[PDB]
Amino acid sequence: PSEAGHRLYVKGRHLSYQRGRRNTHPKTSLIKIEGVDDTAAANFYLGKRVAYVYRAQKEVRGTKIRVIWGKITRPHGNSGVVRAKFTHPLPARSFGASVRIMLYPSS
Amino acid sequence: SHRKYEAPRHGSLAFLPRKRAARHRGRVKSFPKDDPKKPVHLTAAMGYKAGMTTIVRDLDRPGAKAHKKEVVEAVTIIDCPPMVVVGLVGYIETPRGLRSLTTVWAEHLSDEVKRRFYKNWYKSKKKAFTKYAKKYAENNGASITRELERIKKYCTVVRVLAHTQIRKTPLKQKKAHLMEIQINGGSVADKVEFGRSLFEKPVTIDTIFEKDEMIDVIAVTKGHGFVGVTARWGTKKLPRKTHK
Amino acid sequence: SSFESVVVIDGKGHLLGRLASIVAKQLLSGQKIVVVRCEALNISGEFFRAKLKYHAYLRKMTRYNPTRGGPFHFRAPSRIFYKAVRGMIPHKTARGAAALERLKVFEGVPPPYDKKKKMVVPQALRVLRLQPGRKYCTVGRLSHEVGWKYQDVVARLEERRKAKGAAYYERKKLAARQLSEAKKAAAAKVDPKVSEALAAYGY
Amino acid sequence: AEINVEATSWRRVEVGRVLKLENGSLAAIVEIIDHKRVLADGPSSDPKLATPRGIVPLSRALLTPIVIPKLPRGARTGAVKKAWEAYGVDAKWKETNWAKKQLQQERRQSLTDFDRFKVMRLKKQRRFEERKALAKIKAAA
Amino acid sequence: GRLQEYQVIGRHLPTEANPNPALYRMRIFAPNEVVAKSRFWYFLRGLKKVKKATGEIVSVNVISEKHPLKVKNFGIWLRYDSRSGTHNMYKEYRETSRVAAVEAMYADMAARHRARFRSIHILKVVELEKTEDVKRPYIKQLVAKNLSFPLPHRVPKISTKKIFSAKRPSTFS
Amino acid sequence: MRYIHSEETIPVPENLKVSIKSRLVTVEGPRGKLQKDLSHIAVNFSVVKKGVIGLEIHHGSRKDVAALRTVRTIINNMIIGVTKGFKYKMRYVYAHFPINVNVEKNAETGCYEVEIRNFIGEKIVRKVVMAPGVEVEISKAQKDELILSGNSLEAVSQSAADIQQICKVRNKDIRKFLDGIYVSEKGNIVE
RNA sequence: GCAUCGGUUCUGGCGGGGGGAUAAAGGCCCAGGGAAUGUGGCUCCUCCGGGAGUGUUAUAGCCCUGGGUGUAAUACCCUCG
RNA sequence: GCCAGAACGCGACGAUACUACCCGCACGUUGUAGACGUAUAAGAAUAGGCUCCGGCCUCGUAUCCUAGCAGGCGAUUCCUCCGCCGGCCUCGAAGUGGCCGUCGGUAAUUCGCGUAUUGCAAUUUAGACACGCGCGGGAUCAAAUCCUUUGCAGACGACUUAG
Repeated sequence: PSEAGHRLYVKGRHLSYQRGRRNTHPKTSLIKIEGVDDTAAANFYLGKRVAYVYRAQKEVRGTKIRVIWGKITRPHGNSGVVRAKFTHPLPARSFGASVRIMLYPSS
Repeated sequence: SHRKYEAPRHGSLAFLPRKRAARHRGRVKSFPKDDPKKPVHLTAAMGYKAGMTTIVRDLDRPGAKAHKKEVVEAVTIIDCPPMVVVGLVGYIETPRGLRSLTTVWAEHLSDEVKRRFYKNWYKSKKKAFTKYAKKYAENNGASITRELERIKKYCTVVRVLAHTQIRKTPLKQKKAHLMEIQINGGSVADKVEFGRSLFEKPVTIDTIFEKDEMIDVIAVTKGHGFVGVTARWGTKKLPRKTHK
Repeated sequence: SSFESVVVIDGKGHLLGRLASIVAKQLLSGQKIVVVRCEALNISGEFFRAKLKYHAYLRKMTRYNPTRGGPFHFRAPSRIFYKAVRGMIPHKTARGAAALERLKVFEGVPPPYDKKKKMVVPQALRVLRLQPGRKYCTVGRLSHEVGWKYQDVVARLEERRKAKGAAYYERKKLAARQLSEAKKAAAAKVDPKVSEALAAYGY
Repeated sequence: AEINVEATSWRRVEVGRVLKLENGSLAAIVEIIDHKRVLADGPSSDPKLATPRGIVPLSRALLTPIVIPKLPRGARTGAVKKAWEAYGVDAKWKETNWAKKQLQQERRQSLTDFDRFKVMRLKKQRRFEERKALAKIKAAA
Repeated sequence: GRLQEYQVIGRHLPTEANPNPALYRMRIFAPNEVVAKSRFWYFLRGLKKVKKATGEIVSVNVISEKHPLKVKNFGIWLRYDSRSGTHNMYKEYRETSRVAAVEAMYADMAARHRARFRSIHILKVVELEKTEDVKRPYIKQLVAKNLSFPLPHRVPKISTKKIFSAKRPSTFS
Repeated sequence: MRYIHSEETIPVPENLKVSIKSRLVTVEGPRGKLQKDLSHIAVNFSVVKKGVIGLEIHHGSRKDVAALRTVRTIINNMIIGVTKGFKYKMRYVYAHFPINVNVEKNAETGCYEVEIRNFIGEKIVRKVVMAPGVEVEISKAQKDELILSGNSLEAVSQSAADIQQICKVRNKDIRKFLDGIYVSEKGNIVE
């Protein structure tokens, strides 16, 4: 009975920071969106929020799972990459990790 | 500036690592190429070196200066008591080389071989192949007769494990030596059945080799402790009035 | 653009450099790649020029000790392809080392990876990139002559695999025949209005 | 002297062919400017198939199996339109395999969220009948 | 660049010994009506003793093609500079507008002779009136009776971001 | 400058058959079968009339159009070869030392092998192995004549060249020492 | 976290106005003149696809000059929301 | 052919006491370059192919699966689909799949009860790999080093041997 799934977000990957050729700026990060190619499509997800969830070792308040919150700001390039700002810069070891992208602030 | 007078090189770089051998028994690294139209036969043996002596014979070499006259040549004597087959192994081909996948030993083993799998044989319990023997006389060797079919089906070369009878020599050692010998038979079915027949029965060297034919010899040379450059490579000595 | 668990690339018919570049981006992104049949890659140009380029490679070696530090010249087609990929990754860092651990390369089709779906990268296919009239070669032939030993073993192993994959094809054809014929007989039995409803929605 | 040759056969670029552009538009060739570019026009009543007059690069067209018979080269929009209606190009292209497949494409994209639910349930009902039939033939073998 | 044909009208400043000077007209291909005037002065300084500081500009207009949907053959007479001298040239083109011919000629010269835009003079452009006065063979082939030709081995177009196709493409489109 | 259409034709006599598939030509007549693989050339084959073969190239360059006439004569040679065969003749030339030849047919390998002895009074014995399908003979109409014959012109000519190239003089004047086996006339078997 | 604002800024869509040969072209109509990569007819060779010659709209059409409904539409530049 | 053998490359085999080994679940410290439908097996040509031979068809924008307190309790109604076990065949490139049987679950159609209060959002703590622990069942009762000795070996270690 009801063997279907439960997903209400779009999955993305954390590629890199924003950088020149020899300098990096950990303030903003770049994320790869599932299914968008042109920059016209990427216009949909401006303003939405994104979450990065990971496991820890100790437990603080009935949980061993932490979260960092951010939002999408503007498009990037011609291929659909977008920029994002989080309340804390991402840990710089999560290059290639997966993040969740909600749909909260809608239409 | 260039070297004034030229000269060849001292020593050879082909035999480059001049270190003590890793193992005391010689290592056959390649067997003769297989030919599937001959009859089954072994391709190696092993013995002990006794000494040297001198002979005299008459030469048959048309066109030489010593044709049909008496010459004096040196020879060496190797002492070769018979060997005893113990088992056989089968190898298959892989994109990374050859590899073995099965072994099948004989029912009864000798104290000579069993002494090889131990370093302190005196204060031991000598339980080498005790439980393996129970494979025999259990469901009529079912487990034994399945491995042999596997070699018949998958394998492409077969080798025989053999050991010497060191008790028949004047040596003080009692630990036998064990090695492998490849069969160049004619078909995988033939060369596994022939191997089975020779289990726990001696084979003499006159069935292996034959007179006036050419062979190869593998061994480990004599030892010298730790020598200087003049003797190791063979370079000229410096003048008598050299300091330091 | 999608994120699969593991993707299997069939190497036959691709260009060496034009495939390593695509693949080297995926590894750093976070994907997992498995390259199969590297014996059958391609290189643009003519075969003799590939020889000369490789001979000039074989001449580089540390002078004072050829057993340390010197460029070690691997001879197998997978290792040739692997060298190309390692050129395009900062392999001297932990990030680059981690990326390389997400790659596997083989000759032929090993047991775990046959009976799988093999993808194709159309931005590197020879029949789509090169111009008709020019010449090309094959890494398999190149590697055999610089001293690779296992050409015939892999040749006959592949022959066995493709022989097994013929009875399998007949089962697929039989299965398809039954599904198609069942549809023709079952569509008319009981389907008053569902058919037109689906046809209007586009199915 | 029997000869059996099994080779390929493409569709030619001539006067009378109708190209299919990317934005679902049709045009008819009137004169071949060059190897890579041609001059073409499609007059059509349907505002989806009509196209202006201009030059079109051949690297952005598809050769369809329709060809207007005996179209004089360099013709004008008026004369080409007469031949278009007399041959019935738009009517002929409607039933072509490319059209049917193209028509399905927009319908699928138009399914509303509620419609997606209904088609999913409807598919199950048809599937159930098909599953029974397959079992009967498979068991009988 | 993206060119257009201008008519430019200029004159020497009138003086007491010579009121009402003569008027000179030229046809100039240029991207905009600023370089149009500059080209006019450059070509005039080499023919008659007139500067720009001692002259004035009477008019500048745009000439548009008279039948930009008809195909026609062109012949161009030009002169250019090599690395070791000057030479004369004559080439032919087949298209629908005079402006494009100058576009095509500039690309062709820059490719085949490494002649930049700096060193080229356009003596005359004229569209070939009849068909029998075509000389070059690379266009004579393009005006044959009942022309038709297939297009073999044309790659299909695939999205530059759709990696990992699932079947072998085909070039028989 | 690329030509828009280059076309050539080939007439076929009504005594044989020809089939083309993936650039694999097969010709069969009253003397056997021959095969060739033209996968390295981009050509379009087609049937113009009931007895005419056609082959064409579109939008080819100068270096590429050159290869059409080559293909034509290759396929023509196959057609003529199957219906009329080929036949080469070779002659001996020596001043003092006579040349001796032996021709023995190999059994279980089919092909022939020649044997040249006493060349310019030489003590070595040199052996050459012909190609499959060619038949070697010693003439009976003239003296010191060899006769090579077969079905495929390429093999016949290449086999003749092997014999000619094996017999060379070294460290002498080739203007004065004119010894060797040479070719003297090329033609067909029939007519 | 949401709603209503102020400053800076990026990015989409819609309604108008002006200019040039008061765009050039283009569709329909009227008047005049030309040819060919010559339509339909006619003659000639082949039954084997078709090819060759004459000749100015017929059973297809094209080019050049002037005018009409036109203060036509649209492309380009500028501008008010 | 010949020489060395990665001291972080790999295989076959012999004997394995001490909880070191095997089987079942029972939790839960503790680990991970990073599950959330982690679903899709022909080979070959690209100036030619596939096929249920109708002759049909050639751009994964595809096919399969997809409802129910994170998915309860009963009913009408259909023999479809899924899973643990057990028995036979088969699989060696780095060994995998198939058939049969018992058992457990199961909207293709239509209904009847329960959901509230987490208060207007806050990871949907839940997947598979190893590792440490606790029980209760089976099998099993080994070696190595020091020490003495030899000299086919040796600067000392190491090595070939004997007890």
